[PDB]
Amino acid sequence: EVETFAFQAEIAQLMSLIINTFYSNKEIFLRELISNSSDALDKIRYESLTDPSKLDSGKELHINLIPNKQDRTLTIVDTGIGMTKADLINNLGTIAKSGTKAFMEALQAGADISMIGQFGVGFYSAYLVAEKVTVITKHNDDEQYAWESSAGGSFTVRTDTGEPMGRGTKVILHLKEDQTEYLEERRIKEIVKKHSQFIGYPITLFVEKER
Ligand SMILES: CCc1c(O)cc(O)c(C(=O)c2ccc(OCCN3CCOCC3)c(OC)c2)c1CC(=O)N(CCOC)CCOC
Repeated sequence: EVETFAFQAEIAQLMSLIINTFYSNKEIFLRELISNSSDALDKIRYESLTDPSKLDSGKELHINLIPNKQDRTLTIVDTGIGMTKADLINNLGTIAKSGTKAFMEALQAGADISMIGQFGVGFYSAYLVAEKVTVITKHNDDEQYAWESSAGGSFTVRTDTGEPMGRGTKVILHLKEDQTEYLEERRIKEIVKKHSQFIGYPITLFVEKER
């Protein structure tokens, strides 16, 4: 019931670089995940133009940011197009991406890690701040799946039994011990304002009552 997959070698190499390189500007992970959510929302909106029943799984197009200081998790959920199981396996770890090698070669030539999203691999910037990432996703054409990886060269995929999501993708960042600033309301607001000011979907930052 839990399938384990190896990352393609260049993706494993990229994840190691992101994990081991000294780089203080870690807040760009949030811009990259919000960007991915925006792209997925653009896609379901586009498909709904010619087939409105594709919104039968939910008409609201939005992005929610949910910090949990108890679990030490930051969750990003969107109601975009979501991913099939094949989407997860093909595009979240087993296949090359010409952008993966291009990015590592650009880094070799002096580029900055913050350029990662130009190479189509911005998701992996999550590993700047997370020791483990869980991705829960639901596409209209498939069931709900959970992808998960703590790097180390492998990821798992399983059918997900948790709260049904309707449609979309939820990224759960299990934060590293020294990266808990990204659970603070003021810090998240600062990052969204700086980097995601023009995203064309409502971004709601959930709050927590103190301890
Ligand atoms: C976990 C990262 C993430 C996220 O944080 C929030 C999200 O909502 C989703 C999505 O569900 C999503 C679904 C479809 C998308 O676009 C389909 C068409 N395009 C055409 C060009 O070529 C690619 C597909 C898409 O665009 C960003 C995102 C994802 C997944 C994701 O970003 N992926 C890109 C690769 O990451 C390394 C995986 C996409 O597999 C389909």
